[PDB]
Amino acid sequence: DLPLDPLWEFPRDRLVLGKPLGEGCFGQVVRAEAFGMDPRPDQASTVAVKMLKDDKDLADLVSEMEVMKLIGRHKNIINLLGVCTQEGPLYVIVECAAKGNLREFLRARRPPGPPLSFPVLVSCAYQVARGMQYLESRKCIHRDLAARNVLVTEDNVMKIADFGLLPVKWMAPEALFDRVYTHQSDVWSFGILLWEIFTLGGSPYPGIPVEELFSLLREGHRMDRPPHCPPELYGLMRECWHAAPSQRPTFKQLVEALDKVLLAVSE
Amino acid sequence: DLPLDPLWEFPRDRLVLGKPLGEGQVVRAEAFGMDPRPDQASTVAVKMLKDDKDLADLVSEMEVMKLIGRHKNIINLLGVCTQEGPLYVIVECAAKGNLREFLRARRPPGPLSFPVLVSCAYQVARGMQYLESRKCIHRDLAARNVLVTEDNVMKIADFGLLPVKWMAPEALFDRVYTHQSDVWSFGILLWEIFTLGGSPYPGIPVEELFSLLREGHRMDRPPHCPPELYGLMRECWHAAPSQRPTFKQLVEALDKVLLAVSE
Ligand SMILES: COCCNc1cc(NC(=O)c2cn(C(C)C)c3cc(CN4CCN(C)CC4)c(C=O)nc23)ncc1C#N
Ligand SMILES: COCCNc1cc(NC(=O)c2cn(C(C)C)c3cc(CN4CCN(C)CC4)c(C=O)nc23)ncc1C#N
Repeated sequence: DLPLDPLWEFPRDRLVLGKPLGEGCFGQVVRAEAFGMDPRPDQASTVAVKMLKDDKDLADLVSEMEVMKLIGRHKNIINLLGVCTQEGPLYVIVECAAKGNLREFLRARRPPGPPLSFPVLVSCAYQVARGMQYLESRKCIHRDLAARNVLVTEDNVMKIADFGLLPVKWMAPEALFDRVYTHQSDVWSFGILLWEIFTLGGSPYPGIPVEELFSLLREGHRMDRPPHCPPELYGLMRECWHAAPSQRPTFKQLVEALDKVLLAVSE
Repeated sequence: DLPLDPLWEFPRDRLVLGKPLGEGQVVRAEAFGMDPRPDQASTVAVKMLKDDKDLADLVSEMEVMKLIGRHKNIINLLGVCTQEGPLYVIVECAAKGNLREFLRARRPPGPLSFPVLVSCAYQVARGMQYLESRKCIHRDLAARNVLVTEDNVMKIADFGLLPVKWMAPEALFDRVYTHQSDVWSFGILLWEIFTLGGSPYPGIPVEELFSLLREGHRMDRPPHCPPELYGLMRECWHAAPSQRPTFKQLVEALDKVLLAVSE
């Protein structure tokens, strides 16, 4: 069916699929283990596999596979590991995020109230910012950055997912109204994701109905500072929520700002 | 006699000298209106002369500090007094002294957690990266020349201006100092940090050091020090300067260690 890429092709006989994890619009993601991912070739590793689930969905999955090859590897994204393209159905082997998405990770570790110490939360934000800075340098615009689309590994490593491819509460105004997506639009979404982190997985714009959101954004109103959130991190959210994209900080400035915070708490 | 710089001149009537800290000389002091509330007082330090060409040196250092500019992890200039009488050079206060005595005083008898130590190393590396970008070679980087503030902020001192255990070979044998020479010194400073202020090359006479380094031998991994940080020290101690990492690569590497801990 598909061409054989010597840089990525993986032996079908060395990949055994496990239990599915969730159904995605552009396919399906299942657990699996791979024999020989590290070329010891006898040592096994836990991976995830994107595949189809019974069209043009094949073209989209192939498109995502090729984008991942092109974008390259980074610590804070879901990296491609191997592909099976010849002996039947298309498999796209990617890294495993044992702890699921960042949102359910945060909600499940909420104290009974009113593990998730402040440095861990700053670390989460800083890692996503590093990942987004790398994706930007690879000319990648995510268009759907949110805590649900950030995954967590066994070692609390944040990994951005679905970067190689309605949720209006995360969208910048130019994306809400003009349907245009820039890196600065992602920055607005990063501000929302910041708020998600320092609410331990809260729903954005709480209480306010979805219809009032657009007018209240147009009238200069933004979300309030979450409880126990330092003003410096809320200042960062507010900068991400500036109306003009050129006034929002770049992901590079976000990396630096969040690194000063991480260093301030580690001192 | 000294030129009047509107960007830096500070009124004497707002600077009261306190108790000295070490011998030109450096004394504690209090400054009123260092931040333009003008009534608020701040704890500062003042470089001055003792009792010469030492005046020319102190003036030279003052002007170099002006050129290099401000950074979080260096001892920043705050103001100068040059008109009415003796030259004063007002700099930031490092309330906890130098990094070496800071580490030795907090040794357990057998606060200095691993994140704090990595934070110290990372901060010095950021400061050295800035100094390098300002065309500044320190030539005497060591824990004794890193100072600590109330808030545990590392600040490189004496950057605008015999200790062979910190010197790179090209500085030992050719009297040549580059940024990569400082990188070698940073490796020694790393070792100092993760020994909580230990003396380099312990149990070895100074005479044997030069042949030891020529024979490819280096200090051993300090106790409890992770292999990743010792790998960084050893890279800083590569004979060829181009094989040593740059201060930028050191910032990245130490940031990944700081992040791996904080997760
Ligand atoms: C529909 O999927 C949406 C997000 N997509 C993606 C999802 C994901 N994985 C998860 O979310 C996972 C959620 N869990 C549990 C909390 C049920 C997982 C468990 C495993 C495998 N383990 C881990 C630890 N064990 C002790 C046993 C088995 C894996 C695979 O390594 N992945 C997940 N990995 C990569 C991508 C990608 N790309
Ligand atoms: C030339 O560099 C070698 C040493 N020079 C430099 C020395 C230094 N200061 C110290 O080492 C200080 C060591 N201590 C004590 C441990 C005795 C200090 C105390 C103060 C003032 N305080 C602070 C807190 N208090 C409760 C009371 C008074 C200051 C002033 O800021 N500096 C030091 N600050 C900047 C430079 C500089 N430059």
